Parts: sequence; C-alpha cells; structure tokens
Amino acid sequence: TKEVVVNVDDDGVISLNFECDKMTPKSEFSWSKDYVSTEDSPRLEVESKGNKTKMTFKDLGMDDLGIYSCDVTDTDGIASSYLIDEEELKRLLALSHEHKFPTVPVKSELAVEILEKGQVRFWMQAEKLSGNAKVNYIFNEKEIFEGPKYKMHIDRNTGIIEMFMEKLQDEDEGTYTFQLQDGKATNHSTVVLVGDVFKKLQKEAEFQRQEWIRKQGPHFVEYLSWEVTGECNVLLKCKVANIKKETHIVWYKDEREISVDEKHGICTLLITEFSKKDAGIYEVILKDDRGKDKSRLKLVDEA
Repeated sequence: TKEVVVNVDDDGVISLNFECDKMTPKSEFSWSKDYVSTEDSPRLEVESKGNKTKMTFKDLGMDDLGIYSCDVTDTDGIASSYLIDEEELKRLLALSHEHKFPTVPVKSELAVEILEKGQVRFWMQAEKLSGNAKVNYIFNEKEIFEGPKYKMHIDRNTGIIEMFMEKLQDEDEGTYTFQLQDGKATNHSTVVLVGDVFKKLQKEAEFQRQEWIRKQGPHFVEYLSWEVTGECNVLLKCKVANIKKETHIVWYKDEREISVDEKHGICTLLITEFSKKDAGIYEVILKDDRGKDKSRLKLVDEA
C-alpha cells in the first residue's frame, strides 16, 4: 500500500502527505524527524483531517535534512518514511522555483536571413504556444510596432514567430530581442547585428531586391559581345528573357537610334563591311510597363 508522497503546488509550496484507510476512533497521526518528534518545530506545520495528513515546510533548506516518519496509533505499529538528503534538497528547490517562475521552452533562438525579394526575415521557434501567448519586439532597448516598416506574424500551432523588413537602412544596425510571455511563463531570445555581420546582410538584401525587380521586366541573360562573320562583317549578339509583344527593342550608335527590332532569346545587329566609320558606343535598351534593362558595348576601329 501507501507511502509518504511529496507534492510541490503551483505556488512552489513543498509538503509531505500521508493517508491511512485502517483507522480507529482513537487512531492518530504523529510525525518524527530522525526518530524525534517534530512537535513544536518552528521549521514546519502539520494538519490532519479525517484519514489524511500533510506536513508543510515553511522554508526548506539545509537544516531540514533527515528521515521523516509517520506513525499511526492503534494500528499495526508500522511507520512510513521519506528521505531528505542533500541531492533531494536540490531537486525540490528547483521544482519550487520553476512553478513560481516557469520558462516557455525554446526550440531555436532568434536568427536572421535574406529571403527571395531581398526581404529581411527575423525569426525564432518556441516549443509550444497557447492561444493566449504574446510577443513584444525591441530594437536598441526601445519598443517597436506593426506599421509601414515592421510587419509581424505568429503562428500559434507551430510556435513560429516572425518580423519582416523590406530593407536595412544604416540606422538599423544594433540589437534585436523577442520577448515572450505565455501564461505566468516567460522567455526572451536576442540577436546582435553589428559590424561585419550587419553590412554582410544589408549588402545582400540590396542586391537581391534590385535583381528581383529587373527580372520582372524584359532583361539580359547575356550582355553585348561581338564576332566576325561573312565577308568581313561584324555581328553583335546578346541573350534576352521575359520578352512580351508590346516590348520595344531599340539599337543606338553614339546616342542615335539606328534600328528598331520586332522579328523573333538571341538579339543581333549586323554591321556590313566593317571599318573606321562603324566605330562608336553601341547600346540596346529593352522596354514596357513592367520595367526597362540595358546593355552597352564600346567599339574601336583601330581607335
């Protein structure tokens, strides 16, 4: 049957508990420490009610080490006991503390990356969130909010917490913290973006954002090169992508339109019987409402 059984309640309160089903109108609980009566001890309290007892420690510490025993009079004369040694003192103190001040578990800490539009993603993963969980966001020890600049999402099912930015200004260098609060539980994760790390990220954001826009338009996959063909003609060549019907393709030599394209992603201009007269700065421009691109190439005919 029964032993003495320990309990730590939601408020950190530590206690030993006992019940006996075989009591008599004259039966009584009596507790001892190291086989001396604990009656009158300032370190603890007892409460008996019907067939149950509880001993509540007032402030568990090192002066409470020992064997606690419970005897019941008018029974079989057998005592139940519980050992409190130095290792069990630690375990119970840790449990009390974590009840009073629980921690919200974290699977991975606050990290920062560059997504595909050149968008900046700040993220972390908690182990689990209730539906009441909330976050506050902090940059250089000041609170920041949902608006034109910071946009924030929390999925409570997976514990993914996110903040998005469109780019990194110079004034965005510094320290970022997510502060998490679920019940009476609590945590925070922090990331430092200073120096090399910060401009590593800011440079990469910039480049990808530009690239992504250029590419929604009609654009180059290979820039202007040259070769020789036929009877001493020069052909100019490039490669293009994302070409529509209304797309204007236009050639120039020294600021002066020469040819307008329409025919057929290879683009060529043929230069007939090449000489000094054919030298100059050549360029091709691509255009419509989705954006414009450009390739340039300089041609010397012996200067």
